[PDB]
Amino acid sequence: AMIIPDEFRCPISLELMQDPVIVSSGQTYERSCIQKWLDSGHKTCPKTQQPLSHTSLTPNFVLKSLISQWCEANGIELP
Amino acid sequence: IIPDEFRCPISLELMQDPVIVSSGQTYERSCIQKWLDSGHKTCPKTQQPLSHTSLTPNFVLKSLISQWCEANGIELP
Amino acid sequence: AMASKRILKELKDLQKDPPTSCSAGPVGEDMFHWQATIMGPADSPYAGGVFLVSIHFPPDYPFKPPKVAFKTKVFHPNINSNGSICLDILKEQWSPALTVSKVLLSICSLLTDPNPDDPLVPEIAHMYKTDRAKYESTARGWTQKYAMG
Amino acid sequence: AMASKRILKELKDLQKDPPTSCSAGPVGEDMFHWQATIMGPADSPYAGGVFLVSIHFPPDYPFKPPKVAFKTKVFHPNINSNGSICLDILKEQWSPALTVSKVLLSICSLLTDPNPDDPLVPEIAHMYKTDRAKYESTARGWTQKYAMG
Repeated sequence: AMIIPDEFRCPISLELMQDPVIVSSGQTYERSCIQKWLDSGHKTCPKTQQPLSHTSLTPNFVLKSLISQWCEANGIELP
Repeated sequence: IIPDEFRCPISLELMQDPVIVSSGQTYERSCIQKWLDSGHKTCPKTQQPLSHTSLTPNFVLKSLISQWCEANGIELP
Repeated sequence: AMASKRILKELKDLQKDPPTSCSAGPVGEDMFHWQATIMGPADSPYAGGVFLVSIHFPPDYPFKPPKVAFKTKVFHPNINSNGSICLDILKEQWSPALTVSKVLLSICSLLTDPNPDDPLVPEIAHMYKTDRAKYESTARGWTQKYAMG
Repeated sequence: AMASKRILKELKDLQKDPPTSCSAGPVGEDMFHWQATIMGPADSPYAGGVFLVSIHFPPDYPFKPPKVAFKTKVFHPNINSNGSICLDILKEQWSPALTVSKVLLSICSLLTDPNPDDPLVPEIAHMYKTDRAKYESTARGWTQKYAMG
């Protein structure tokens, strides 16, 4: 409960994700954080440093669900 | 008991190469590909049209599966 | 092969959480062949009826839809004498992700609320539109003959 | 404000699994300034060396790379006498997903395998490509002069 699985944390914010989205490279970030990076004119994946083969941010629903089950089952709220 | 998130809506087995469609739903790569190849352009689980027919790997779920398998002494998918 | 595990896993899950008014299982040991039994919905002129349904699995299942046929006779606008069912799930709105359970639930939904505008039996469809009370009555009597006994 | 949160949480991560040959942490309670210690790698001509390093975080961290410099004098073809480190991660190939930990690790990979192809002190790169034994020796002497102790 007190150790958040690394997979639920945003590579950019280092924070537990509320709205996980996935970019064409297959990595997942919080929506706001990856947006700020793209809006600054970088069209590359922060984690793989490979250039992003598109910009659509599709939601990672299965991940959002798993984060909710982990949150409910340990007592954490998801601000 | 396999967590239901780790299973493919089409194959119903534990996923080996989980990929995501534009709807935001995750599937085993070979199955979802087969359906798109068949010519259908809809997400099978939500039955809505897909904006684009592109398969992006879901590496986070891949990791969470590989870990659960090592945790529960199961063969990696 | 792929179809074989999928059916096997679909049967296990179906017998864990069975559908609301329904029972299904393999025909003996050919688990590519299934029998389902559906109870007549209560809102329906089919209440108190037991309807038997046949289930055969195509080769490319779950990518081709399954073959679903009544064995019990029913007065219905969308089920003919050969037991064929006019259901969109079964023809065109099929998905690799739907299940036998879903199809059975949709069949119960049809039995409650027939879809006369896509008829398979036009006389029955016509009766439903123009003389509903005769439709309801004739269905009670067919249910009594072939389902309740 | 987001930058401060991301720094404090990156600090906690380093404390749990600190980087390999390196120790780092804040200067007092000013949280946007860090000093860090690197042990000279074994294979390198900096072995047995202790090198100090300042880390200064931008206001828009992590979206803007941190400022990182040697405060200990070194004989390296990609480090200059004012401490400036020429490494791509700190300038052009920075990413919002890199951490101080990953930077320190790169500085270690640098001391061990330097890049002659892009110098910041061409003299030392000239020596590294002309007379490596002149370099290793000059390095070990600078190490003992300024870094051992």
